[PDB]
Amino acid sequence: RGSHMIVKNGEKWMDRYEIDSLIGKGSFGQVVKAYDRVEQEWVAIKIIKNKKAFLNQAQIEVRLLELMNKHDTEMKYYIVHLKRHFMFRNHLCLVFEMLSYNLYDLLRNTNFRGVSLNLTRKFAQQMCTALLFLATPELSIIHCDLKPENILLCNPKRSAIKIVDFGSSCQLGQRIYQYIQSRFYRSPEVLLGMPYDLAIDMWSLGCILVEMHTGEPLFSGANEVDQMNKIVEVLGIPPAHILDQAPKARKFFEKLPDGTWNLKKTKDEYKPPGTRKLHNILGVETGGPGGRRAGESGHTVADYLKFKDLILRMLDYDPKTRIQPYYALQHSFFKK
Ligand SMILES: Cc1nc2ccc(-c3cc(N)nc(N)c3)nc2n1CCOc1ccccn1
Repeated sequence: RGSHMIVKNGEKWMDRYEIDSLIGKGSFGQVVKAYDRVEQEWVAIKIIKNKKAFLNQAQIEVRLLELMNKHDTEMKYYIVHLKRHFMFRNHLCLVFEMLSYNLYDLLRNTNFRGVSLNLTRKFAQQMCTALLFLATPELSIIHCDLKPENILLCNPKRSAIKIVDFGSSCQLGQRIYQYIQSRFYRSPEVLLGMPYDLAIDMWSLGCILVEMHTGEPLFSGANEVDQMNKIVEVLGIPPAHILDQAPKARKFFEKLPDGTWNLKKTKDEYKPPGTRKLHNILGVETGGPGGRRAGESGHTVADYLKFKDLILRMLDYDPKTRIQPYYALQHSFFKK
């Protein structure tokens, strides 16, 4: 009764898994911490709900994780490792390496004042390497759900991170789900109902990295129209050649007689298009977010200008010219 598996702390599965406790949850089902008695090690077991839509999503996840594990490259280690999968009490069970807390928990630890530019840079470099791996031709995987909750520290003391949750993922050219990406991290092409490729993940990364340094979401929309309005506050009206091709352009925008585009007024205010400058959100010249980094080492105007320049390349409206992972890794923000 119910789609979830019932789990009692202390119980043992197939004389092997000491279900320690419950460490996670989602629309997919539950994640449990269990000791693998046979392998003398902690594992995270993702227990998929007994519902066809979530079972179908998890079989795509198993297939893409096994595709990735076939690759001889050190880059694959920014992706969470699937150890095994089996059916148990009519639930699909995915056994993962045990990781530490997600990047939202890390922000909550700072009272949402943000982590340092130095740590932000370390997360940025690993995430760009993970996106480079996903962009390998034979993979061409779109994650489609990048958010701080889906980026996990390997260890609570170190900077090493891994991407989890390929449940909403697809490969280049697929259209499977009605709505994709977590709203705050959703690319303009997805809001506009346009075709989407690996560039949507780069957009999400841009939003994530600003949130990690400032402590608060760059674009916190309560709905799709509010999301697009928040993006326009910072980046201005999207290019006419994009909006001219966009199925949902008229959800947000209106074409003038002279051929130019403006915001549709809401059925009711926002800052004028492009007036909420990322320069001021980052506090490039005013001591960083809320002035809290003033004088601190690793928070110079020069460091901030490189960060801002890389972020604005990740948040390019045009998915064709948006910076790609290979080029992102060559940016002066990452220079030793
Ligand atoms: C502590 C820990 N280790 C994990 C290893 C893997 C996974 C894991 C792996 C895959 N493919 N999808 C999910 N959804 C979680 N989740 C782990 N968690 C804690 C739980 O985090 C989260 C994060 C996001 C959503 C739910 N729960």
